Amino acid sequence: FTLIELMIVIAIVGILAAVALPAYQDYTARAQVSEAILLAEGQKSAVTEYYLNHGEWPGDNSSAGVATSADIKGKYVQSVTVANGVITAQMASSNVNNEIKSKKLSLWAKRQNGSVKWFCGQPVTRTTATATDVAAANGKTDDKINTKHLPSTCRDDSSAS
Ligand SMILES: *[C@@H]1O[C@H](C)[C@@H](NC(C)=O)[C@H](O)[C@H]1NC(C)=O
Ligand SMILES: *OP(=O)(O)OC[C@H](O)CO
Repeated sequence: FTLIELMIVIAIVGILAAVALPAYQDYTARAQVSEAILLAEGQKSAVTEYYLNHGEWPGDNSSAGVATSADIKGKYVQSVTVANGVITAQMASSNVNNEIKSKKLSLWAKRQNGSVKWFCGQPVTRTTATATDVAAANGKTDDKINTKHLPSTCRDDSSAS
């Protein structure tokens, strides 16, 4: 070899050092959102029990049997709220992935004739406790967890049934 080869390998070392990284933030965000998925799944039993014994979805955390929304918190989850049978888990505002800062995801259920289908994904809103349909939460600001920061199994739409 010669000096040109050594300069070329130095340039290649620089290329490798300054190589672009994949969107590992998305995967870390998925891992952190898994915590809120588990926390929202925790309240599924209470919400389902109230719906079965009363015929209408739990309007608030109070009659769902679950604690206050601020109390249902984890390392990366700041709140898990139940609104008309829809379990919405909100991320933390700091010490979390920047992609999922202060973002929410919903875990709602639809009662079929033979089962109670459970759907997980972007935030949804049920108007009344007796309503059998859900709709997207609101535009407002970016409170929706991006679908790339959610598991592929947790990307259900508001129209899913
Ligand atoms: C529990 O959620 C119910 C949906 C609600 N009923 C109505 C008609 O709003 C009820 O008031 C709640 N109970 C408590 C103790 O908050
Ligand atoms: O009522 P909830 O437990 O959803 O908490 C309200 C507060 O503004 C942050 O969640």
